[PDB]
Amino acid sequence: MRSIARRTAVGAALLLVMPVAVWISGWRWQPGEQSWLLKAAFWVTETVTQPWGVITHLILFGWFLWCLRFRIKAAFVLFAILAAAILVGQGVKSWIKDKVQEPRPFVIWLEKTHHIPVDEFYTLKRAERGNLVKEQLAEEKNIPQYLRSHWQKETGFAFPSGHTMFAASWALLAVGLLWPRRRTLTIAILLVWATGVMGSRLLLGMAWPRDLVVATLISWALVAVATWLAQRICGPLTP
Ligand SMILES: CC(C)=CCC/C(C)=C/CC/C(C)=C/COP(=O)(O)OP(=O)(O)O
Repeated sequence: MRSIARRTAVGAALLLVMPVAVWISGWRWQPGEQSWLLKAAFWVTETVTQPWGVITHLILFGWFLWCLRFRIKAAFVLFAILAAAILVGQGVKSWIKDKVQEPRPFVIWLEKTHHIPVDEFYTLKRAERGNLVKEQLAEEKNIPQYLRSHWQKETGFAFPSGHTMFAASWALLAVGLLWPRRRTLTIAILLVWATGVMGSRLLLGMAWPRDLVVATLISWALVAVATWLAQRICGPLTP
């Protein structure tokens, strides 16, 4: 267990760099940003937002099980563990957002520009908030249609970062399960991919580094258990 906590903590440290840096800078999101960088950021984000959220979890689990090389009986358990891992992560994210009631960077701008209180905006039904955001943004035209539609779709609170929990958890599961087999390429790729998603969430005016630094911390604490259980129940990572 001691190892799982250190291993994943090293990977957590590497992901934490990006939001800690974006935090210290005191960077504040602005609209109609670098068009080429926003399309690139959004597509990175598209690897994690549903339905592609399930596809990625599956593709990743498929590659994970393939590396770990478990039996049919163990494979089943490895899926149940990882599925639970990513599902507890998103379940934590919700029973926090609703309690902290933090607004999103696009919402603060959209409601400040339409001189509508952000607190009264969040008083509304998530359905009618999406109805409002579709109608208010249609007046902007400066914002691209891919992002404009993604905004209506999302709405809701910002603290902590859901995408950066899915993505951070998978890069952390890579250090927690594929580092004893020493599969560096996967660990490195998944770290960069998760970091890009964390980057993408700031770039599209959706989250604060506060959400990312806390979301990485939760993903770590959850993965450090999930990978421990996976070792005890499924079997050793190493033969
Ligand atoms: C197979 C399996 C169990 C898959 C799990 C996939 C899953 C539940 C993905 C979450 C995708 C999503 C729509 C998040 C919203 O995050 P957010 O807007 O609340 O957070 P953020 O924008 O601040 O990052």
